[PDB]
Amino acid sequence: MRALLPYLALYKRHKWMLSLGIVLAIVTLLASIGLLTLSGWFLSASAVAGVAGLYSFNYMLPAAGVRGAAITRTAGRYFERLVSHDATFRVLQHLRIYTFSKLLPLSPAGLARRQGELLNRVVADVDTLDHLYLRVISPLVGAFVVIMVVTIGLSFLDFTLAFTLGGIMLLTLFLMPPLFYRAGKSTGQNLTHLRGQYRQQLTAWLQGQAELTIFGASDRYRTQLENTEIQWLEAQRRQSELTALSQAIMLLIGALAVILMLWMASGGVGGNAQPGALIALFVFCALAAFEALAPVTGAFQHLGQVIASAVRISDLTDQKPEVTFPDTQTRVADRVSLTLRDVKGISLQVNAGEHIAILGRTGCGKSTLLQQLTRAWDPQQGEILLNDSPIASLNEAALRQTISVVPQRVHLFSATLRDNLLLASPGSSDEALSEILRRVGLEKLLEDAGLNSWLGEGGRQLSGGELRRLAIARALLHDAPLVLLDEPTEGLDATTESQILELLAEMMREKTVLMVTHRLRGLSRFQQIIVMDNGQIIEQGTHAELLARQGRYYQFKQGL
Amino acid sequence: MNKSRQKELTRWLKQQSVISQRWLNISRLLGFVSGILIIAQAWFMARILQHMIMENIPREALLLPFTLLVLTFVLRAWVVWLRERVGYHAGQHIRFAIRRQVLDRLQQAGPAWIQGKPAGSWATLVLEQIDDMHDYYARYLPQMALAVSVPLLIVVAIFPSNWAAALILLGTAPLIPLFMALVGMGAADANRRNFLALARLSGHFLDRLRGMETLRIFGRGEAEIESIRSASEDFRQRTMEVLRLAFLSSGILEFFTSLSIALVAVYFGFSYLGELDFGHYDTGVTLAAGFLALILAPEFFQPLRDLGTFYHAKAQAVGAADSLKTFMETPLAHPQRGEAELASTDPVTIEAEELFITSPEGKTLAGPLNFTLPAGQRAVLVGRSGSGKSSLLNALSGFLSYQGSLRINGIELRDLSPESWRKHLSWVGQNPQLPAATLRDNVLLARPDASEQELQAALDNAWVSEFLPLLPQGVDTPVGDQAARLSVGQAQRVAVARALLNPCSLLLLDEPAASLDAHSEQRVMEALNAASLRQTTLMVTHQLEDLADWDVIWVMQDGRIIEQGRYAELSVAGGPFATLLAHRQEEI
Ligand code: HEB
Ligand SMILES: Nc1ncnc2c1ncn2[C@@H]1O[C@H](COP(=O)(O)OP(=O)(O)OP(=O)(O)O)[C@@H](O)[C@H]1O
Ligand SMILES: [Mg+2]
Repeated sequence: MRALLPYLALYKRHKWMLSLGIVLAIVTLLASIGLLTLSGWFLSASAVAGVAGLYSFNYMLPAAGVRGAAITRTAGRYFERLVSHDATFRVLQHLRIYTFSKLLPLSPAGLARRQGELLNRVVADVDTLDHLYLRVISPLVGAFVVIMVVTIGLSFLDFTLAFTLGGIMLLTLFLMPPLFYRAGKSTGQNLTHLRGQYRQQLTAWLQGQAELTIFGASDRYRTQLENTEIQWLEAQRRQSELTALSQAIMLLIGALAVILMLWMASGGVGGNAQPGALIALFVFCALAAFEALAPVTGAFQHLGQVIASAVRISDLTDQKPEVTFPDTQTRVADRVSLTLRDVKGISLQVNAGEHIAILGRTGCGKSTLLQQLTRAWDPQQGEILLNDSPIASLNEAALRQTISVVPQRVHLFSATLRDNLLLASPGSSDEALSEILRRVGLEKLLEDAGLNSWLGEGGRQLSGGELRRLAIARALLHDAPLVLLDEPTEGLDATTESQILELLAEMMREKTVLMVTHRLRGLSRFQQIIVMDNGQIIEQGTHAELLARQGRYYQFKQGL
Repeated sequence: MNKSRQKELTRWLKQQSVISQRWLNISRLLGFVSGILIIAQAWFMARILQHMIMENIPREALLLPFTLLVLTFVLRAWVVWLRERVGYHAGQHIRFAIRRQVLDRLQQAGPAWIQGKPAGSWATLVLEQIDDMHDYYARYLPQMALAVSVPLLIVVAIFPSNWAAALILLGTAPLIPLFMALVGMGAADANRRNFLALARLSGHFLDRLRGMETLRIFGRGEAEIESIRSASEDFRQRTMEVLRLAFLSSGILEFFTSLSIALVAVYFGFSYLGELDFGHYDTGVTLAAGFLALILAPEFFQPLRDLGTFYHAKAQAVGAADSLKTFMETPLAHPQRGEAELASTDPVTIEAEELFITSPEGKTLAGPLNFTLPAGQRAVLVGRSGSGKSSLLNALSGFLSYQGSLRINGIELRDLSPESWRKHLSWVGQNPQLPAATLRDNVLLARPDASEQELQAALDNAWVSEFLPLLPQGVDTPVGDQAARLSVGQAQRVAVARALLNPCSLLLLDEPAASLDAHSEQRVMEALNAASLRQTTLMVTHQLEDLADWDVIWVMQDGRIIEQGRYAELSVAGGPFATLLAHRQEEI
């Protein structure tokens, strides 16, 4: 369980709320054990006293303990629940922040390796780690402390009897949970195998339903899928076949303690040949003490899941980020001139204020040029300079301000239209915010619940043409001297494509625009067109220069 | 009764429980046996304890009551073991039937509806959410039957020995439902909405994780940590306000089980001292009656205190029943299933007259369509994205219902039986899916009983055999989940090989060469151009320059066919096609 150490240390932020919740859980159990033990002794003590001992019994002192044990149990249970639930929501909040703060400095590179379903495990693993306190730590620590307090306090009467009740209770806290976790390991492995095989077969049956029904194979794959459910439901049964045994044995152990207390305390308690009332003290302590052990066997099974979720999160967060940003201080320049040298070793100079287009064919060559221009990973090839200075010398706070990126995949957050644009500029007037929506031709989004309509999962899914316009709105809001266009006007119709290109030229006129495109629309406006294949610039120049020299750009315009 | 969503979902949960009433009745019968064995266990312990404490009898003389006490403990552990294996069966046979109902409905709806949600969204509904209901049926429902059998059976046992001790337990019996009616039921539905906010807060964290690439390039790392902090703290504060009311039920039940144990001890304690002379039946009060009442006083409230331990079993089944109840009740418009059958296997002729294509929810996908495709003539669909091109191919496959007239060889498509109509059909489709196990089974999906020669002929004709040596095991390579071993260019050729294996009357090709390599485009269209001349073909594409030889072109915009004709006349006409061709030729 050494995998839990990075997350146990997260408990230091709330170690008084977390430890109070455990204390209130122990105090409630000792009031349950105390009240029934004191009730059992009071009956036997007053029975043997009889009427003749009415005046000399002193029943006021037990009554003050019965009153206190009922209040302690009543209030302890109410605050056990409140404190331990408050603390569970505080642990989850600090786990979500810790996971996010460790996954962001390695955002593009570390998680690159299906990133869609990786995050559903991350979200589910943080939830499972949140269970370590109430589902695992609180029952196991509470049971151990309750057993010792009973064992210690009950030994002021008879050491032999206290140790044979605590010894039985300590044996089944330390020996019984591990013996059942080990017993069901073989079935718990066969249960995870068949669950992910059913998910694999189900998903392939729903995703390929058009192919399966057309080719007449939908019924015989539903059969194979419903046979994996039968195997899965049998592995689930054998897992309950063992949980039904861990609950019957816990009943027999707690029955053994009562039999032993009835038998062993019959001979004598301490030096007393006939214990009298002390027989019921030990029997009624053995009856109530095994309610503290009820959660522990199931609290150890879930410990295997919490450990498994702990290594998965630690495998991600304990990675080395590919880029390290120096902690220096820089003033963002109003004009950025970008120059590159030997990055399969391409060199280009982009003067401040001029636009540039890159004509790489997709697939034959992927432009990771914009990815290392935003420091997603360091360029092993050579040097990248920003405004006659190395890009690596800029701290992250100023690197972001000096480059605005419109990524090919526009992310629409589950948030209002205002929250999707205050992303770009942290503080923008509610009217200055609304002006950009009109400029980029997104006044339709202003028609109904403008700047308050929920976007994303909650509703209002944006179309491709309207979602490209939103990325440009973010770039225009986030005023940066250098703009990196990552394949804009791709997948859009001719009307929208021409609308965005004219929007790009009119709105971004005093900005250094570096565009990566595989189209040819509107490249006359761009000066110094760059054409490259597999990271090798064939030639370059303005629109007229390429046509005159009859290079590769000339045959592109000829349809060849 | 009650109009809250908590009670409406809980009513649905119980209606699904009649699938395994047989097991929920055995578990109820075994709860009466648990109540009887609890009372017998307490009566032996009280009878033993009286002999030792009052009569001073050595333990060796009480070998018969000790023996009977051990059997009662052994039988109790047997019933507990039996009652939980029976309990599992009740949950399992309900989830099997609900999972079968979800798969039946999601198969009847067809691919037109399954593609409305991601594949992982359906697996959550089928695996996680159906399984979230197991503990409600295996644990919570049996325990809520135990909470009325054992407490009532405890009282009937202590009544003959001492009626005053029976009133102490019985007096607290109606107060617990009384608290529920007043303030407990109100907080139960408020809790149901906090579990929705906790699931909604989990999607706010997943959203910030899915968009870390966007937050990184905008320098919003520190401002989303604060956004996470504020959302988390907002949830906790609102949830803790409700949980102050919801945790009173756990506190009140602990107050009544503490007051009743205290009252039993106090009343019996003073009855022995002579201060109180009521409650017994004039036969005198004994120590055995006191221990029986005191041993059974915790067990009177134990079924109710254990029902609060199973709270999340009900809370997560209601959250699952929230999603399964709407799924099973969303109105779906299934395309009409006919009884007709196509006469021959020759290429079919398609005629559409005022045809409208309707999605399962009811939305119109393709507007008025009027076209005719004589037998054996290849046709091309072109247009912008979202112009309804796939809807026409979905309708011809039988996946979407249509309001107009769409006749196959003079027979309406509604009247054609889908089982036999789809044997005369072969669709390559957009975003192809290889749902078999290995690459030999994906090709042989069209007919598994095919000779090895035809398998090789189909693999050669589709240019799949040329990259087979690159695969480790060859034709027996396992493609795996979503064909991770095959690239999108070479997984697209296996789809072609599957389509061409069987003869067909109509071949539908939807964006076959879209999003492939420059080499896989050549190989796919080389096979599909030659395979389109053997029967009636309807292809959807944006490779407008290659399609100079197809018989007819349908330029489709806004769900309607706005231009028809051959490529020779449409290219130079200057209409909708020329704009599309001009736009396409910009791509390099
Ligand atoms: C708001 C809503 C809610 C929520 C969210 C929650 C969330 C939660 N939770 Fe809860 N609970 C509740 C509401 C709730 N809850 C209640 C109401 C109760 C009471 C019940 C009784 O009576 O007992 C509890 C109770 C409870 C408990 C105790 C009992 C048992 O043992 O079973 C526990 C442990 C828990 C854990 C938990 C967790 C871990 C979590 C995380 C997820 N919890
Ligand atoms: N099952 C569906 N339910 C609801 N709307 C749908 C459904 N399928 C398609 N649509 C919508 O109907 C319109 C036409 O979509 P369709 O997929 O038929 O177009 P397409 O031209 O084939 O698409 P693409 O350009 O992506 O190939 C669009 O608005 C689309 O999002
Ligand atoms: Mg389509």
